[PDB]
Amino acid sequence: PPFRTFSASDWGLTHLVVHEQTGEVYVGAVNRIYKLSGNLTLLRAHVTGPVEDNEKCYPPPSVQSCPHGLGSTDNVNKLLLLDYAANRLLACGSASQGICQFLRLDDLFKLGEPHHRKEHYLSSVQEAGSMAGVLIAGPPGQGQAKLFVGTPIDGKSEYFPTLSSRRLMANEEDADMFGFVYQDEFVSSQLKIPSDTLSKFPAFDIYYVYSFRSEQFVYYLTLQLDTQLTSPDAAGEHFFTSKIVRLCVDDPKFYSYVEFPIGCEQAGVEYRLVQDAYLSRPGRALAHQLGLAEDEDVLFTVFAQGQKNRVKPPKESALCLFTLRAIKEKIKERIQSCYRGEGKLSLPWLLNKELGCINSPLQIDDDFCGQDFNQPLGGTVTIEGTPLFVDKDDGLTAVAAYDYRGRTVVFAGTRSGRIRKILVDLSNPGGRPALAYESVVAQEGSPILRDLVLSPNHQYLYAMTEKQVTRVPVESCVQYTSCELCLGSRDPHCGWCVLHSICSRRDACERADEPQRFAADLLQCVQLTVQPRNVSVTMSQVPLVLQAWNVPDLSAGVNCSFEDFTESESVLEDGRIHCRSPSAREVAPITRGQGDQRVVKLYLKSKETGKKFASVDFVFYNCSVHQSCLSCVNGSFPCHWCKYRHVCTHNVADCAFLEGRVNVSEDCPQ
Ligand SMILES: *[C@@H]1O[C@H](CO)[C@@H](O)[C@H](O)[C@H]1NC(C)=O
Ligand SMILES: *[C@@H]1O[C@H](CO)[C@@H](O)[C@H](O)[C@H]1NC(C)=O
Repeated sequence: PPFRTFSASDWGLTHLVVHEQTGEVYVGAVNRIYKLSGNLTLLRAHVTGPVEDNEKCYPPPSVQSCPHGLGSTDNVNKLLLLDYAANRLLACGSASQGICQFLRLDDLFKLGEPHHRKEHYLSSVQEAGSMAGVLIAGPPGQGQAKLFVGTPIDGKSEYFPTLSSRRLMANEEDADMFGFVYQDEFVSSQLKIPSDTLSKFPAFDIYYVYSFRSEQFVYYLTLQLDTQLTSPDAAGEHFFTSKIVRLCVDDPKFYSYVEFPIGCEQAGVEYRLVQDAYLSRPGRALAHQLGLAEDEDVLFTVFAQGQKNRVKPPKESALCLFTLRAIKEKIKERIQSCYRGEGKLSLPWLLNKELGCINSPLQIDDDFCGQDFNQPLGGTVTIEGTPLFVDKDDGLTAVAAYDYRGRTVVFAGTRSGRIRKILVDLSNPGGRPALAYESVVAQEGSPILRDLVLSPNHQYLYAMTEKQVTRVPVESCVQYTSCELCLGSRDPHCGWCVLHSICSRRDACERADEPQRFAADLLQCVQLTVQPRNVSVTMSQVPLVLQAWNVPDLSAGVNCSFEDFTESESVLEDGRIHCRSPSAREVAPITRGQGDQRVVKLYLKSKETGKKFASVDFVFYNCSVHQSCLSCVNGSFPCHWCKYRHVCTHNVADCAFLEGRVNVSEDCPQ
C-alpha cells in the first residue's frame, strides 16, 4: 500500500515527538510548529517567525535597545519536548537569544513566552540539532518539575550557560520559569565554559546530541573540540572528540559531573564522531545474550569515521552498542580510582590547571552523587563500543530500536533517505552480529533527521526528512505472497498464517496460539503429498490419499479443490486427507488441447477460513497420442503398448490380446 505523506512549507523541519498516549505528532521546524494526528494529517500549527532580531543583540531588541541594528531572520526551533505533568509543550527557538514558548497541548495556545531575564535565554546559535534534554517532574500534585538542558554558546560564556538544571512551575506566566534550581554565590546547578578556555581556542564549543533518563541519573552524549589535537590557530583543520556525560537528578550543586570519551573500531577503522543515539530496553533475546537483567537498559549509537570536519562528516559510519552496565562500571571505576588518590581529574577544558586526585576513605556506591572534591571528573580511557553494522556507500544518519516478543529490532536511517530494518544476534552461524534484512525508501535524496520514534502501539515509525514526514509501517509483512519467501526474508515480525494464506504479524493470525497455526522456521512450510501423483485420463474418480504436514487440527474441515474446476469435499482420518479424483467428464476440457500431459495444482481449501492454503502438484496424462513402441514405453508413466493393434493405451484389457501386452522397451518389435 502507499506511504502516508505530510509535506512541509517553504522552509524545513527540525524536531518531532509523539504523545505517549494520544499518539499525536508534534513537529518542530523553522518559524513554525506543526501538530499532526495519528495519520500525519495536518491539525493545529503555531507561528514563531521570522522576527526582527540580530544574533549580536544581548538582550534582544524586545527587552532593551541594541545598536548594530537588526533585521528579519528565521527562528529555527532547536528543541522540542513534552510536559505530561502540566499538559503543555516546550518549543525553544533560535530567535531573540533563544527564548522558549509554552504551547498548551490541545490547541497550541501560547500559554507564555518568558523573555525578559538573563536565564530566560539559552543560545544565539542559528544551527539546529545542537540542543537536547529531558524533563523530570517532582512528586505529583506539587507543581515543581526540573529540566536538564544542554546547548552550545558560540563563545558567549557570560550570557548563556552550556548546561543547567532549571525549574518548571505549573504557571507559565511566572517569572521564576527557567530559573536555576540552586543559586548561591559561587556554585550553581550550572556549568559555564571558562573564559580562559575560549582564550586558548576561540570558537570552542560543546554540541549536545542525545539525552535520556536512566535509573536516578541523566546522561548526555556531547561532542567537543579537542583541546589537544587542535592548534590555537582556528583555521579549518580543527579536530573534535565525542564524550558521554552523566549527572544525578538529585544533585543540586553539580558535583556528580563526569565525562568519558566514546567510540569503536572494526577491522582497524576508527569511529569517534557521534551522530545519533537511542535508549532501549533490549528485549529478552539480547538480554540473556549479554547477561543484562530485565530492567537494565541499553544504548545504540552511531559514529562517523575520524575526528575531522563535523559540519559534514564523511559517509563511512558505524552502528555501535554500549551497555548501561559497562558505563556504570567505567564510572564507578574512574571515581573509585580517584577516591583512592590515583591519577587526577582530567578535563582539560573545564579546569585548565591540572588539579590532582585526592585520597578519601569513602566507599563509592552505584548511587554516589559526588562531593566537593575530585569533581568534575574526567575520562582517561576512551570507552570502546561493540560494532553491529558498517556501510561505506550510503551513509547512516539516524537510529531507533525496540523489542518484539523477545527479538531485538534496529531501525537505521540513511543519507539517501532509506530506513534499513536490522536484526541483531551474536549467536548467528555467520559470526557477524547484524543483518540488514530490508531497505524501505521513505524519500529518495533527503537525509533522515535524527528524531525517529514509534507510535504508542509500536506499529508505525514516523520518519521525518527536511521536506516531509513519512509514516512507514514496521510490520510490512503484506508485500510477501507465499510462505516460501515470507519466512525466508528473516523479518522477525512476519510469519505465515497457514490457514489464511497471507504473510502477516503473529497476533493478526486467528487462533495462532493453538499448535500448527503459525509458521516459525523455514523448514516448516506446509507440505502435501499425493498417492498416486499421476493418473491416466482413462481413469475416473479414483480414491487418492494425501498426507499434509505442518497443518493444524483440520477437524474444522477441509476440501480438495482442483484449481478452479472441482471442489470435492474431503474426509479426515488419522493424519491423511482422503478425497476423490475428478470424473473424466470434468477432466475432458482440461486435457483438450494440451497434448501429452497436464499438471494441475491440488489445493486444500479449509472450511474454517474458506481459502486455499496448501498446494501439491498433480499430473494427468494420455498414453494415446504416443506414436511408436519407444514413444509409448520410454514415457515415464505406466503405459502399455499393444503391438497387435499398433496403439498406445493404459488399461491392458484394451490390447488385441493379452500376449500383445508390451510393458518394457525391450519387448518392442523391430
Ligand atoms: C486521518 O484520520 C482522520 C481521523 O478522523 C480522518 O478524518 C482523516 O480523513 C484521515 N486522513 C488521511 C489522509 O488518512
Ligand atoms: C506415478 O505414481 C506412482 C504412485 O504414486 C509412483 O509410484 C510412480 O513412480 C509415479 N510415476 C511417474 C512417472 O510419475
